[PDB]
Amino acid sequence: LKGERGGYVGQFEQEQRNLPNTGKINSELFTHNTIQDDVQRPTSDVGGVYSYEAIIAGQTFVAELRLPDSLVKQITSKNKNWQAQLKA
RNA sequence: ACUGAAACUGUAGUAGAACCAAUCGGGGUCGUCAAUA
Repeated sequence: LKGERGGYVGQFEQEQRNLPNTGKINSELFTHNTIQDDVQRPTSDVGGVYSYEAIIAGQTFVAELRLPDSLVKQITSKNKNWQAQLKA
């Protein structure tokens, strides 16, 4: 055998009878340059080219904000529709 | 127990060189056609 080393597994109940669904995150490499302004082309003095891997568009992620009841009281006493402010 | 910032995938480079839209041809000239009685 070899160990599993990454990716994300979905939900799994004590009698799932199936392997859990596996989510994969699509990522792409983007490549950029810096232009040395007097020669108007990349040069070693400006570092030339650099790359970023990025999580591409269209991916959907779930976070959770956890708050104690005392803060949720505090918020709700000031805005009853406060979870609507979390749309951004 | 707190998102790094900032950075043009740009710079130089003639889709071009060679290649016949061409070769041959008198604006010419004679007997055919029909089948019977």
